[PDB]
Amino acid sequence: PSIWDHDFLQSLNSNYTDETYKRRAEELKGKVKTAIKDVTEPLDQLELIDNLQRLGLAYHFEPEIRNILRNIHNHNKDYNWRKENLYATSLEFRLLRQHGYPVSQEVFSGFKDDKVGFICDDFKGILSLHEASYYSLEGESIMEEAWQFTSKHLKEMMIDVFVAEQAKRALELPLHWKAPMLEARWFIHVYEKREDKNHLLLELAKLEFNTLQAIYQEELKDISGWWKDTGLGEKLSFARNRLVASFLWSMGIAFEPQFAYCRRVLTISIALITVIDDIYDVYGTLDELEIFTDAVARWDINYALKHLPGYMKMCFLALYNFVNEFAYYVLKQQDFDMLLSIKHAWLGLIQAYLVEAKWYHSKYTPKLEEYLENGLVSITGPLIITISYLSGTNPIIKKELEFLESNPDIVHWSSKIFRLQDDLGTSSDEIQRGDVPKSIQCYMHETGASEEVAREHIKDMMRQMWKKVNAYTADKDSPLTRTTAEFLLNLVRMSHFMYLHGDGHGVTIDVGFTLLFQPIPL
Repeated sequence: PSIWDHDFLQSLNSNYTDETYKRRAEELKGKVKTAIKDVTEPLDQLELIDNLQRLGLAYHFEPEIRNILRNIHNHNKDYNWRKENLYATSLEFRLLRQHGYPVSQEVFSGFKDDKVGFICDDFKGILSLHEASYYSLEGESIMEEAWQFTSKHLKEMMIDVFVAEQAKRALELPLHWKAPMLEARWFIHVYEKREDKNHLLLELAKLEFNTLQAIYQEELKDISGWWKDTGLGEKLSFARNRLVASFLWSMGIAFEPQFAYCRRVLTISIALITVIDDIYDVYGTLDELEIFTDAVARWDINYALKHLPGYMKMCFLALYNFVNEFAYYVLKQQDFDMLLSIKHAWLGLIQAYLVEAKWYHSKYTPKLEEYLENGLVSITGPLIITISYLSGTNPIIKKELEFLESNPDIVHWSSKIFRLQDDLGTSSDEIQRGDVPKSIQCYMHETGASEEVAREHIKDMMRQMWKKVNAYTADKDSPLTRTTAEFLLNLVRMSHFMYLHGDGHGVTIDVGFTLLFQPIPL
């Protein structure tokens, strides 16, 4: 139900678009850079980075964070550096692994007895180790045991008020699995409640948060009118207005001001997907679905208007012109012709939709692995990273695009996580209604596990697949740059985030409204 509709978006007029605030922000960045210089103790430097990242400010102080981490990496092999502080050792491990520096799981072996496992009673060190454990790689048995020990400890905390909340939040979403800006409002309030806070950092955080909101509202005004012009919400009564919801995804994929064009193409692509998804899952017959798939494969407006059912013509032509204008924009901007690539990615999505439609017609229930092979495409993972790269990169690198098109492993496993996480949003009523089988039902069918156990096993699979993704991310030799890989991971992070605050089983909050439309006072 679209409350935040076109007229609502056009009517907004945030004060923080103004030039005055933009001047105070520059003044504050300067003073913060100076205060950073006076932080010399390593643990204080690590906590500074952690604070910058969770306030949403880190993209403003990138060289300063790079410096701190480079210098801590130089020194962390010194003789008496390992200070046997579980919190400090875990914080350093997280941050260094987050930014691609090698650190061994062996930095934790001192906190662990071979017989009785991990020994620690300090909640602060347990919480930090728990966050660090999500940077594990495949086969790091210390990191796996660390997760087993910390998650067990944190579950028992909820059988002091801030301690319980921290444990609850880390159990439902570790820092590695959340994009920076999504936690920004919560952490800003934690931060200002601190005695030792830096007052200029906090004020910069509130100001940049409100500025970001204003920037997004302007984009939404423009995206909104474009969506109204296509009138899809009018010809098809099922084509609902999911514009704000789509923009929320696009902002989780790429929040920074410079990615405005990326957010625009992502938002419109996702809105079109929800319309197409409806046609393939619900309203179209198989023969119609077969014609639409072919029309996309041919990429031929004349054929499409000749052969498509009436109710599909506008949906097709809206996609067709949107993608062709997308290709035009990139041709004009940087002389790069990516039409074959983008239309290939859309075809792949649509072909995967068809497969699912044929399974449903035959009432076939595939085994999980066969479901996921197709479901990693149909969840739009491969399409979304291709869109994000083509719309978010100047200059587009041919070898990098070619790597994305070769179906690389980082995209394979990220999209599987995405698909599993989305499928966990299914409710028990539909699990027991039983018409269309997804991850949970395929797993139940294949193992005889109950729904409750199936969900738990599927959640564990996600944690294990993130171990592979962590390897591909630290691989300095892939064609994908770090910033390209962040688009992909932010997509996965956004599915983890929306499982908690979305439509389905993981949930009056409306975090979307809170992220986009509700400033932080002062």
